Amino acid sequence: ARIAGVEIPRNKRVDVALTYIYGIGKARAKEALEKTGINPATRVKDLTEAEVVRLREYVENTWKLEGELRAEVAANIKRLMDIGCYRGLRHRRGLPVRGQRTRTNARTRKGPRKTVAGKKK
Amino acid sequence: MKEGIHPKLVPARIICGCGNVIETYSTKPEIYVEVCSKCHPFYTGQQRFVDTEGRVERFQRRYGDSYRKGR
Amino acid sequence: GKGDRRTRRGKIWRGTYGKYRPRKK
Amino acid sequence: PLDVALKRKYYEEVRPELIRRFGYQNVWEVPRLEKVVINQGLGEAKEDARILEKAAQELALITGQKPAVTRAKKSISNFKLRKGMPIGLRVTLRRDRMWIFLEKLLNVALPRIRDFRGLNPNSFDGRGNYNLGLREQLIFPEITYDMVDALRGMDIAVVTTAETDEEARALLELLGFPFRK
Amino acid sequence: PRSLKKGVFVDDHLLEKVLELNAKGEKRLIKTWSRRSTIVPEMVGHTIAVYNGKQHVPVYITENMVGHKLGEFAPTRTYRGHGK
RNA sequence: CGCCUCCUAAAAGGUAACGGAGGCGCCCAAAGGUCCCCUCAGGCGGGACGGAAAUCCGCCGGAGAGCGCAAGGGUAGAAGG
RNA sequence: GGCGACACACGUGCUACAAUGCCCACUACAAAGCGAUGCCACCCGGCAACGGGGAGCUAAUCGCAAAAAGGUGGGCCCAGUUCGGAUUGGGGUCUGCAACCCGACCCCAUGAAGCCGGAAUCGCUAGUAAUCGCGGAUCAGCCAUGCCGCGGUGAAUACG
Ligand SMILES: [Mg+2]
Ligand SMILES: [Mg+2]
Ligand SMILES: [Mg+2]
Ligand SMILES: [Mg+2]
Ligand SMILES: [Mg+2]
Ligand SMILES: [Mg+2]
Ligand SMILES: [Mg+2]
Ligand SMILES: [Mg+2]
Ligand SMILES: [Mg+2]
Repeated sequence: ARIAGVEIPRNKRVDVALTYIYGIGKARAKEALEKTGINPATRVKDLTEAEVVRLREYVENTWKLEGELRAEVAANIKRLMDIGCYRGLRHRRGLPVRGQRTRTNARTRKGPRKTVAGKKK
Repeated sequence: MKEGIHPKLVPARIICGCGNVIETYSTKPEIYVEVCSKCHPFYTGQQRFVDTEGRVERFQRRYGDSYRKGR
Repeated sequence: GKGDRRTRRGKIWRGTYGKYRPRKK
Repeated sequence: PLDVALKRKYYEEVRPELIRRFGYQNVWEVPRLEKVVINQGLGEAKEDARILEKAAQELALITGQKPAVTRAKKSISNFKLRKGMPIGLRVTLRRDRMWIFLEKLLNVALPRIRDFRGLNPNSFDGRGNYNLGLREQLIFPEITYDMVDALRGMDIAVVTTAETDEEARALLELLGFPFRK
Repeated sequence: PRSLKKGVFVDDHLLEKVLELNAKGEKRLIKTWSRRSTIVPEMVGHTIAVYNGKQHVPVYITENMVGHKLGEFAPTRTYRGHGK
């Protein structure tokens, strides 16, 4: 039974399975199942339908999930856009926002390596 | 139609927390799906679980209680 | 790992404490 | 013949409210739907003809009617083709079958759309035919997800006997289609 | 962060120049050297000539920038590309 | 250097020049015979991956499509599919 | 304000690519140092950084302090998978007129690239190599993965 939208985790151990959902981490999956009181050591394939709909009545109402959480964060970047803040133009240029010296290695946000002329050869 | 590889399309049943659509007339009877929209849940009925907005209640009104910088 | 801010091994390499490494053994 | 709730919902609540709205004198110029069509544009199936063997029956599970393939009309070399090359398949649904497909469409198929916040309301052709297409096919309850290997959506057509789209917008709202107001 | 033990808007030099522009009219652009200051909530719809190091740049205070400080809206570094 | 098509060719036909401009020396057991059914190219909106058109709706569209290949004649009340 | 700018290139380092491994609970054992214009035992509130009270200590008598690897038990079944932690959103705690360019942390989500490194190249001959943590200097605090030291477990090989 699908729990969070359509793309959900299944097949072997609910406790670390739920972590695969964006917006659901290791701490809140431990903070949301004991309040439903479901055994973390069970395999997701063998569960009663009562708790899979009880778990589908407790995590998608308390907080935002994958689709709607991305919509706010993407708009949060757009909200920090068109104002002229240092956080806004740093995203439009596609460079890291918290310090992180860009002279040396910053390839995570910039992307792949490019090669220029490079004098004295 | 015509006899061959054609589904007979028997009356079926579908179970969810929203309810049992008694009729539903589809192939592979007594099927399990996650939800049923337009019954009671699924926003057409105005649920709004999180009422996400942070431009007024903690950014414009009731502002002196804490800091700023977004929602 | 040692750089993971959410584990026992990462807090000792950093030197900070919290939920994943409380000030109580 | 076969008792359908959506046509019962039509003939009891949707049918008389529209006569009150536009003042239809006779019982026939009221908007009426007959012949909904489903088109599955498998452009990626140009290379393979065995993939259509694993897609015609999967569209048949949600309609209860075998679909027919459509061949290429002409030739354009920017796409891999010939005069043959079965690419897409299209099936039409009518009385007592088009009604039951919509009942599973509005309530079970449609909620599976991630971040569904209404349908695009200005997608009318001007005559009264509201077209829309979907990109995922496992939204239907007949798909168990353990038998799918290829992701492919579809373009369900639409129909009415309405002259204008202003008449069809009401019938498309009274029957239960969620729009963006 | 101050972490709420102490309140926001640390500089007392520009608030003396803006806390009467609300009661008294005459909306005037004002120059400043207080980059470190926080933005002001009760003075939306105005402008401030924030100093970046050489030239006081004017910035229209809008309804969204009630959160960030003044230095983020005043770049002290310009790039314009490097493909030249 | 032989054959086909248009023009010159002067309204039957025919008509020359080292006059203008193209094709042919093939192809098809289906692209043939018969019976039955179906109607094009385009234009406009609408529609997941879809862009100037991949497949699909709904109007408009009697010929500009198509008829294996050059061109002409002809053709949907089909020789077209 | 800049010394931290970034389409690039190089040197030194750090954490990794996992199962002779990762996580969680309990349980042990060091040396060298520092600290009354400080270290903070011990409670209370907070998931936590920390805050409020508050005992002792001019200190082989008090505190930093917990050492970690190790040991016991449980989970994971080898899948870019509780390996791996970057990058980004939100919320916060301390220092300090004062943290946007330029801090350090804490929490909730991100959890990307990387599945053993082309040509080349470095270190080491006995408690060294490898691996594991602790302290000090400067310092209000700090980008310290650096540098100066201290201990824990402990190989291989050398015909020549
Ligand atoms: Mg996840
Ligand atoms: Mg060279
Ligand atoms: Mg003649
Ligand atoms: Mg003549
Ligand atoms: Mg004549
Ligand atoms: Mg279009
Ligand atoms: Mg420097
Ligand atoms: Mg003693
Ligand atoms: Mg030697």
